[PDB]
Amino acid sequence: ERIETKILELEAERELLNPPPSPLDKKFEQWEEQQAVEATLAAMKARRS
Amino acid sequence: ERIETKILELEAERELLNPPPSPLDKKFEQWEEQQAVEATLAAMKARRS
Amino acid sequence: APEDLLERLLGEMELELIELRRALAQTIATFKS
Amino acid sequence: TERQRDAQQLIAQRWYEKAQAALDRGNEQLAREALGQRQSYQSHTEALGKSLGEQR
Amino acid sequence: TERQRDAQQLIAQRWYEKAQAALDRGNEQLAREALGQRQSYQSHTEALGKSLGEQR
Amino acid sequence: ALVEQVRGQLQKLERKYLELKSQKNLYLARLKSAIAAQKIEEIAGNLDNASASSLF
Repeated sequence: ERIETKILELEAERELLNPPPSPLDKKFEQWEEQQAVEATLAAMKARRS
Repeated sequence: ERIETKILELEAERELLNPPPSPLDKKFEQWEEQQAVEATLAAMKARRS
Repeated sequence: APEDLLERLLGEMELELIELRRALAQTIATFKS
Repeated sequence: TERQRDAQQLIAQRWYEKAQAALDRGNEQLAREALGQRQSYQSHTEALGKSLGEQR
Repeated sequence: TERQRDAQQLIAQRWYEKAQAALDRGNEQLAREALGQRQSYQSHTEALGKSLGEQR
Repeated sequence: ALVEQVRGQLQKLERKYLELKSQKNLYLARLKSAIAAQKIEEIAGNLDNASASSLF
C-alpha cells in the first residue's frame, strides 16, 4: 500500500501536472459524441438508405 | 511453465508489437465474408444455374 | 544542448516507453496464466 | 506533415469505405460504432489539417 | 510485380475454373468453399493490382 | 489425528503460499507500471508552461 501511496503520491502529481477531465467536458464527450454519431449517421441513414 | 511465462513474456510483446484482431474486425471477417461467399455465389447461383 | 536533451529526454521516454512496453507486456504476461 | 494528412485522410476513406460497406441492409449497429471510428481520424484530419494551413 | 499479378490472376482463373467445375448439378457446398478460396487470391489481385497502378 | 490435521496444515499453508506468491507478480506489474506512469509523464512536464516550452 505504500506503493499505492507512492502511486497516489505520483498520480496526484499527474493530476496537478495534467488536470483531470472536468465534468463539463464529460458532458461534451458524452453529448458532443451524440452528434458525432447522430449527425454522421444522420447523413448515412438518409444518404443511401 | 516458466517457459510458458516466457511464451507469455513474448506473446504479450507480439500483442503490443502486433495488436490482436479487434472484435469489430471479427464481425467483418465473420460478416464481410458472408457477402464474399453470398455475393460471389449470388452470381454463381444465378449465372449458370 | 536543448535539442540533444529533447532527443535524450524523448529518448528517455523511448527508454522508458519500451520499459513500459516490457512492463505492460509483463502485465499481459500473467493474465492468461 | 501533408503526407500524414493524406494517409490519415485515406485511412478515414478506408474507414469510410468500411462504413460504406457496414451500412447496408440495416446493419446500423456496426455503422454506429464504425462511423465513430472515422471521427477519431477526422479529429486528426481537422487538427492536422488546420495546422497545415498555418504552417503555409 | 506485374508478372506476379498475372500469375495470381491466372491462379484465380484456375480456381475460378475449378469453381466453374465445382458448381454444376447442385454441388454448391464445394463451390461455397471453393469460391472463398479465390477471394483470398482476389485480395492479392486487388492489393497487388492497386499497388501496380500507384507504381506507374 | 496428529497425521491427518498436519497434512491439512501443509496443504492449506502451501495452498495459501502459492496464492500469496501468485498475487506477487500481478501487483509488481503495477509497480513498474507506476514507475512507468510517473517518470513517463515526468518528461512530459518538461515541455509545459514555464518549462522548456517557455524556453521555446
